[PDB]
Amino acid sequence: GVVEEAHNVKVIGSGEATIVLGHGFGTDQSVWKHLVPHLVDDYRVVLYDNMGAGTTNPDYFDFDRYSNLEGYSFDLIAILEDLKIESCIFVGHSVSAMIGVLASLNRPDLFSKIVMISASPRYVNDVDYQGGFEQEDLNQLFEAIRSNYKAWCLGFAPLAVGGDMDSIAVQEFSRTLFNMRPDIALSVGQTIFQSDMRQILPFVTVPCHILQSVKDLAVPVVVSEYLHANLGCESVVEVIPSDGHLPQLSSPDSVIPVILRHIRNDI
Ligand SMILES: Cc1cccc2c1N(C(=O)n1ccnn1)CC2
Repeated sequence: GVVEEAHNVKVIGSGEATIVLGHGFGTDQSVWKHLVPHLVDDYRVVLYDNMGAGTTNPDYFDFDRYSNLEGYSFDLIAILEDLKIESCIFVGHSVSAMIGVLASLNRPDLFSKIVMISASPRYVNDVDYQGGFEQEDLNQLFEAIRSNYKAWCLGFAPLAVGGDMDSIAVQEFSRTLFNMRPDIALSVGQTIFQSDMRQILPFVTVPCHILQSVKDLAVPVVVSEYLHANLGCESVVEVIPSDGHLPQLSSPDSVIPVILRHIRNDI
C-alpha cells in the first residue's frame, strides 16, 4: 500500500498481541533496534517512520498537514486501519508519545496501553510549569539550524543522546539527524518544541506508562510528575537511572528491561 510504503512500515514477530513503536524527532524506527529482539517472540511488532524523517520521501511532507501534531496522529490511525489492527499497545518515543495520545483521543478503541519514553506535553516554561526551555533557547536552536545545518547536527546530537560524545549512538543519531531535510527539520523542530498538549491530558482514557531518563536535556523529571498528575487516565511513572533523550538506543542494558516490564505488565 502507498501509506505503508510512505512510512516504511514493517510488521515482524508473531503474537496474539500487537505492539506499535513510534519514534521521535531526528531518528527513525532504527531507534528501536535494541528493543525489537525482545518483542518478536511474544508480539506482532509494527514499526513505522514519521513523515519527515530522513528515511521518508520529502515529496510527501505536507507542511499544512504537519503544522500540528494531529497530522501525525492521523497518519498513525491510517496505518493501523490499513493493517486491519483493531487493538495495539503503543510505545511512543518523545513526540510519538504525544502523537499516540492525540490518536487515542480520536480512536481510544485502538489502544490498550500507551508506553511513553522521554515524553513531554510542553517544552517551554510557563507559569507554574517547568518544561526546561525558555523561548530564547528555542530561538537560538532554530537560528543554528538555519545558519549551518551540519554544524548544528554535530553539536546537538551529543547533547540529545547524552553519555560519551563519541559513542555509537551519538554517531547514529548525528547521521539520521543530518539526513533530515533541513527545511523539514526546522519546520518540525518548531512545531514540536513549541507544542502544548497540557490541555488534553485530563481527557485521556488509555492507561499510560511514563518512562524517562533521570537526566534528559529536553525532559526535566518534573515533567514526568506533571504527566502523572494531569493525565486523566490511570498512569504510572518510572524514572530510569540513565542519561539521554534516546535511552533505548544509547543505554539498552538499563533501559530495555524497564520498557519490557511496562509492556508486559498492566496497571
Ligand atoms: C534532546 C534536546 C537537547 C537540546 C535541546 C532540545 C532537545 N529537544 C529534543 O530532542 N526534542 C524534543 C521534542 N522532540 N525532540 C528539545 C530541544
